[PDB]
Amino acid sequence: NDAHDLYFQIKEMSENEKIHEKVLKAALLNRGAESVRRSLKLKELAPQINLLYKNGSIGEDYWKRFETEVKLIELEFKDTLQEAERLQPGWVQLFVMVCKEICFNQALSRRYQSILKRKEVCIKEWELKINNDGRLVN
Amino acid sequence: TNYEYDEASETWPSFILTGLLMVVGPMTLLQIYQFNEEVFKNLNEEYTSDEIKQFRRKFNIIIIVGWILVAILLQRINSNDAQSTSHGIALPRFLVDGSASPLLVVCYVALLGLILPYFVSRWWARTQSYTKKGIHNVTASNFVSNLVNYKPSEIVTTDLILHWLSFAHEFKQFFPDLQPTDFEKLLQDHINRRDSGKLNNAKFRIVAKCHSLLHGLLDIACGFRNLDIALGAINTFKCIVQAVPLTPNCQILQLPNVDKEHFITKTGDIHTLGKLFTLEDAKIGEVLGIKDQAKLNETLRVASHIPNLKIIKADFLVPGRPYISLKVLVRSAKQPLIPTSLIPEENLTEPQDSESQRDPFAMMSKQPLVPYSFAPFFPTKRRGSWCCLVSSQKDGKILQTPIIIEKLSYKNLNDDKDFFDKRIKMDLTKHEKFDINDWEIGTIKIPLGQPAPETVGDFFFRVIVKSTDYFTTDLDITMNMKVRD
Amino acid sequence: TLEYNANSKLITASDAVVALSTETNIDQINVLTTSLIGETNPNFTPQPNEALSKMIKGLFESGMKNLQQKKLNEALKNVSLAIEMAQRKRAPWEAFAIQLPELHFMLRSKIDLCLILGKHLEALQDLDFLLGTGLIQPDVFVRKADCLLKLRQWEEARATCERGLALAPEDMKLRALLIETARNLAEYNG
Amino acid sequence: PFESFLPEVIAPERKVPYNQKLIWTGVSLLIFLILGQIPLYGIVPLYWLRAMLASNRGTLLELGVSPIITSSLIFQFLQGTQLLQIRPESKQDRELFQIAQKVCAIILILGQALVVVMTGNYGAPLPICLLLIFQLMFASLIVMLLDELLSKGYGLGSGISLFIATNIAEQIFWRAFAPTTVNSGRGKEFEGAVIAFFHLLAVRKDKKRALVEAFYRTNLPNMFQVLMTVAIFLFVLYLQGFRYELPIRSTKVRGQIGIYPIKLFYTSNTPIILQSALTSNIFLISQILFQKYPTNPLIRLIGVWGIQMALSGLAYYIQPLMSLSEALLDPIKTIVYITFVLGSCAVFSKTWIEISGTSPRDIAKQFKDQGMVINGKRETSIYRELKKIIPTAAAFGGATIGALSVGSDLLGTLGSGASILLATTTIYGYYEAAAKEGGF
Amino acid sequence: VEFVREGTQFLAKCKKPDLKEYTKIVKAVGIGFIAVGIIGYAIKLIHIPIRYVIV
Amino acid sequence: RVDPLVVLFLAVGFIFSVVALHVISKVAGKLF
Repeated sequence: NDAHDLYFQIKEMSENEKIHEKVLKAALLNRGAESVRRSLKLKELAPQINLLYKNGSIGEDYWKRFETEVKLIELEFKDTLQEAERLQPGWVQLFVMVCKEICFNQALSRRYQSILKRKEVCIKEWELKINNDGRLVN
Repeated sequence: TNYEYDEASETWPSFILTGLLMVVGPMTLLQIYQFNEEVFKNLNEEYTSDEIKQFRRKFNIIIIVGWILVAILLQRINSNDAQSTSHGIALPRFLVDGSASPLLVVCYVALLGLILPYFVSRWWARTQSYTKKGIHNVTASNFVSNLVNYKPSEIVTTDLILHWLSFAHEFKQFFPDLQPTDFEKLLQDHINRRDSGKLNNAKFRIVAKCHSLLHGLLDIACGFRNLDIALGAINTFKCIVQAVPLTPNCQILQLPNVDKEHFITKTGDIHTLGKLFTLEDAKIGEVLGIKDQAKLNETLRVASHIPNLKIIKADFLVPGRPYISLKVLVRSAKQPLIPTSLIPEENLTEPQDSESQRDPFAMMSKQPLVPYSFAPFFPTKRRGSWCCLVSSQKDGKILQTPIIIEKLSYKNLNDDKDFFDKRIKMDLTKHEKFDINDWEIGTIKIPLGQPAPETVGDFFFRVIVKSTDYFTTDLDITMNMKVRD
Repeated sequence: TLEYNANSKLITASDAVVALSTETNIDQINVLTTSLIGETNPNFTPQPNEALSKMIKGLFESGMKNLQQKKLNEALKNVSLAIEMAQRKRAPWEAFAIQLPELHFMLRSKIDLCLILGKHLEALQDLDFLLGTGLIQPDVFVRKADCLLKLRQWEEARATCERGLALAPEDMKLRALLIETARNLAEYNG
Repeated sequence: PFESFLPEVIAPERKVPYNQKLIWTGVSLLIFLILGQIPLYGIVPLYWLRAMLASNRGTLLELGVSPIITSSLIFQFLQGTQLLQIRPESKQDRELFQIAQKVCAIILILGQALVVVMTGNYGAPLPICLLLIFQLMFASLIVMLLDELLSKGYGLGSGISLFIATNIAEQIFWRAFAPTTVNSGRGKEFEGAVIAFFHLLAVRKDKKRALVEAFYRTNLPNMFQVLMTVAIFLFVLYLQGFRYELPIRSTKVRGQIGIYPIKLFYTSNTPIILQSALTSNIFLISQILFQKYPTNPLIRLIGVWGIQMALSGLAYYIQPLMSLSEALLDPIKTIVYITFVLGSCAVFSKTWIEISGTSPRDIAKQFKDQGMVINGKRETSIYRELKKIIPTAAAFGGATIGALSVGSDLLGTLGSGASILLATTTIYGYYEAAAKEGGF
Repeated sequence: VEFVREGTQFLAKCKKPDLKEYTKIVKAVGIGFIAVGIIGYAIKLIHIPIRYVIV
Repeated sequence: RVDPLVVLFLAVGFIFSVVALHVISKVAGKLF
């Protein structure tokens, strides 16, 4: 459940099949967006995890795994930024902002795209009989 | 000093006799010194299937022997015939000097080296692995890892919660060969009231164990301040304990003997208990399609005994820690609506004493327990419950752990006041047998768990009290705090 | 595995069965690549586009003009096409606080038009998305409660009306909606 | 301030439930108790110090808890002199304080072990001596680890108190149900109380003949003393419930009504132990000086030893009463002993409640800091009211403890009032802590 | 003579425990005390014959 | 750093070693 190794796979395929130069930048922007999303999620979720841990209903080793992930994510982000600097000279002061925008933008995009499937679950669970034109025929 | 053991067996009988007397006597003295009507305790065991019965069936002499030993030892004593100090011990001679000498020391080596550390380590591992709630740690880790990366886009249904439950670790120790897919399929065949074919003794086990797992999931979801998952958890618990799929008109399919192929096809407007009771006695049988009086009485007696709630008065209370108070009226699905104005207002008020002000929950702790539920397909026997959870109305998040109340007086349901019916419609409030002082009104106290905000204004709340065993009618109200200072 | 197209420069997975996460990520990478192909500047700036906004507004106004003409059917198609184009041909790295409010404003008009026309489930789903994406106002709860009461769901209707009254208690329509819901529910049981 | 890397037990990150704590306490107690009964390998005084230090000679536990207790007392003294000037605002300072405690305790263990092996009665003649030193070293190290384990949070409370209570209870049961026998002319007579009573009931079978002999037993423990000790145990348990409660209310956060209790045994453990230590040290130094010096004016005046007991001296008056006979013999000695022990216990309770930082002024300052106030009293009178209760309560508790000790020593129970009182106080503290916490 | 008077006043102002809690107190304390003492006695006893056999 | 079961294991091993040394030194004198 990650978008990390896919970028390396695309890089290895580029190393032999002579793909264009923009696909690498695309995959890199995607990896950056995913990293920022995970960073924000963990930052805003830390206090509730800590409360549940102090309450004594989550265990012990999960807290250590979480604390390790906190800094592993930052290390991954730093590696991505270094790769971005390597790919294009003097191209870091724009990368963070472009990533901070694409994160929220594609988040909204997915949230909106989910409705085409979400629409029929209610149909099935409430046993409606809907004809065409979105009207109700009971 | 240096002792010399007893070699003629002259003293150890008295020692053993007094050692036995001191332990026996007080035990004999101790042995010498040594609310809610339930109408389902009979009809539950009558409709449960036979395989479930066989499953649920499948999965002081010390005093007398001590007295006989006392007798034989006393006889052995009475049969016997018998300056510097000479020390002597009471234990016999053969225990330390004969050929059984290394036996004692090797038994001691064993009991000290191989029994104590092994047992202590095993017990410590067992008690350390388990989480405080009562579930394994791998299961809690999986629940949290699944709730973390959970897209808000996917709507929570029953199948999703079943898919989550199929990954529990406690299901693996029971059957180290099976896979989570088999567990999902078993639970699906249970919910759809289908036969597993060969794995019935596994389906019953996992269904019996599902309870604590769902409790843990509910608690964790309430911890993450997420309401949809907790509500879905309560609904899935209902569906599993009652063995019925979640549909619009389910409260009328949970009844003992109804045929779906008749009800769904014929009627389409009867949706819950009240609309059903609106009809007469013969029309009920004609609609349900059972046409059997001896069995119609049973299904009506079950359909007139599942508890519906109703609010009377709800407001804040401000001690050092705020705690909410509720006044509910546990009623059956048959009594018509009684107005709140007829309440004598005596029951609703609380006595103000020092002991009551110290711990107000003491009065709640006095109410009786609830009867055994009506679970024709849940393997074990379950007691009714009521899980109450509170959230905010400005954003829509759970703000505390859910409180699980268990004690409630179901007195208003008994077969004594059967005259008070809805189909009579002649204003039975002005009846000779109507006594407003007989109907008892339970009480529920919910601590707010969070301090009041330091601002001044109105802040709305929302408390829900859902059932956990039936498909009855529950509460969903909005109350606001008027912080004024 | 994954194959790289020759001329279209699109990545497609040649596997037979794949999970959903990989499909979402590959689609996102395709979108990003197709948009970077169009954006020829090496150092792209988060500044939004102009001609795209112009054509979007043109489509929106051409759909809006059907209301004055009392043409209620084609306006829905026009607004839907405008939203679809603004969703597809607007690059993801563009500004957030300019792509969000335009979408919200167009979606509100679409909701009103769809509810007036006679389509209910689509309107309810749109209102739910609009309420979940971070905009809470008493001009939304009324229409959502209306949709629920129209398509015969009572418990959520009462809950929604109560949440709506829990923010602007001085309203005059929410109380009527709450009264109607209470009566209909007393009929639903009694 | 220094750096160190030493073994230590880690504290639990979450609160431990009651059952695990009880089981760990039981297992640690069983291990400590077994450790004290096994003899050394290379092997070929005052009972008061060995009883109060909870140690016995000739076994792996020869040093006992003496190094731990002396290290704790030394660091208490260093904190009392305000020389370490510890600041509660720093936790690293407290960690350094504890690590210094441990590193000086281990050094004292090593020094005491070397001393006792070099001068002890084991003998001057080398690998055997090395092994004999290593045995005591490892044993006392394990005892220190067990104490620190029980103190970190896995145990119900302190460890030294528990070990002392265990030895006291064991001696009390052994003076009652002893299996040993002593054959002195007449025959075998058990060294236990209940055992000998049942034996004389069985073998002799003469009720009026055997009961009168088993009831007095002027030479060996009998049933009368067991009844007296169970009665005084019940009485001491009864006297713990006496407590004064004053009503208090908060001013910072309203709606907070509470009650502050004030017991009678305010500082029960301190005066009895201090008085016992005083008497033991006086007796020891008097014995030493009378053994070294044959006769001197001051030596004869302060104490003369005879049959061994002190007589015709100042050390003679401090000697406790044996029974009613000596009580009726010399009334002046009994009277002076009673008034001396009562005055000493009272002044000890007073000075200890003054030095411990629990004076009415200190508790009034703590109240003013917390903001609590009496329900029916003003603010500027809290200290004046506490002056009228706290010192009187402390003095009265000391006096009644001393009177109970005198009564126990006189009525002839199986154990002195000091030991039984210490055990009861410790167990009562454990029980009240478990109750106020809330658990089975 | 004022000291015993103040002591009597104080004890009259204290709260004596009644039977319903005195019984629980004596139960807990006696149970703990006997549970410690029996362990002490058994461990002191069993180790005599072993100390003879081994040594 | 140190777990409680480790302390228990050390104590038990210590007691067992002392008992074993005693019994071996005794059987050495008994046999020879």
